[PDB]
Amino acid sequence: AERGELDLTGAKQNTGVWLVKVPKYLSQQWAKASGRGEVGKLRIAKTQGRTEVSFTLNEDLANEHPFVLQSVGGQTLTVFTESSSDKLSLEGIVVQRAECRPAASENYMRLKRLQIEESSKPVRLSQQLDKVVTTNYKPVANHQYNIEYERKKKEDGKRARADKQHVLDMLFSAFEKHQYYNLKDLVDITKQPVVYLKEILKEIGVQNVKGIHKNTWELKPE
Amino acid sequence: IASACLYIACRQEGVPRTFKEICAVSRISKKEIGRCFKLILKALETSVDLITTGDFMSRFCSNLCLPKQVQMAATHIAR
DNA sequence: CCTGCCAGGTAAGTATCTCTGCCCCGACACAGCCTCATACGCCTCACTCTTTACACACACGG
DNA sequence: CCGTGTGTGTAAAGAGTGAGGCGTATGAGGCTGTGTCGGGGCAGAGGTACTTACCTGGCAGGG
Repeated sequence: AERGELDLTGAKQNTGVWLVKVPKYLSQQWAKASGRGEVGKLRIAKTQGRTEVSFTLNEDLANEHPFVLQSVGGQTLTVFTESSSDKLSLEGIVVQRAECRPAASENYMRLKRLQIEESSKPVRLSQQLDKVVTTNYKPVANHQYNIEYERKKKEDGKRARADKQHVLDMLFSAFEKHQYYNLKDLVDITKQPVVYLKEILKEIGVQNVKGIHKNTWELKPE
Repeated sequence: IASACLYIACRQEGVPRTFKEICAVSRISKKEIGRCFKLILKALETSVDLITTGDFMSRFCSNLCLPKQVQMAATHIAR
């Protein structure tokens, strides 16, 4: 008894099931009914030396499907289910294989022609324009992306030069979080002018050359 | 500078484009094109003939899809 | 306990880039005049389907 | 034969969006100036066929 264990009671019961392939219209009709409780009746006729299997579509559903059996000796097919409760189980072993084919010979192709047309409906293709488009690159005094960036820069304003003591106190607090800091990233934390930050950082901070990437600043005075 | 030079070239060739039309095809704004345009004229010691209403009728009317008769009427009315 | 020439296979050789600091800048305020251009905003107007009210009418049925 | 139970007109609210003009605000332009700061180049480390030649494996002797 485990989550990964597979139940084999169905196999031990020698349960037999049939594997049948059906066309789209038959399945589509069943999907359309949404499982009202019945979609048709399967009729099996066995003669002295032959067997006949066919399916009859429901009259209500419409508003013959002869079945051809196939040999199963070529493969061993078994059905396993994955319950929503995470309890895998083996439904059984397939004992017969069949295929469903339509009864109509030529008039069926008319349905396929519509089906192919339906399948090709969303196939987009180029369109021809009578007139050359004149709505592109319309004259404008300033681009919308540019006024927004200009407004944001104006609203934010230029970074101010704060007193040395406050910058130093904030500068060292940053060093606590990370041993090494990049000048470009350090500027954001301090929110101070690059020249002013470098001047204060130069007095105490030092540059350490790293061959892996580049030379960066050291916030340690020594 | 390239946007302003493009504006000046159109004027020199007799087919002026508006500063807005040049700005539409350029990331640079109209104000910056106009400023570079003045400096380029000073630097080159050159000038551009004043634009007239008839310098834009063919492009504006053709883009609006107006007939030749309407374009001629608009050209006469403005002049 | 080493040492080497030849056949076969292979192989040439020719012919027909990503950051990175860094000095030398634009654009901010803001002053009056001034003309025309561009943007916003706000209330008044329109209208349109969908009820909302209200006097009146009209079977309806046994 | 007079009760009552349902219909109907038609502008009147009731929202439900939608539209349009106007008036105020904004801008752009040189100008001139002054602190400043992001900025933007700026170069810079730093990471198709035939023939001939050459090399390798093998078996052979030699010492």
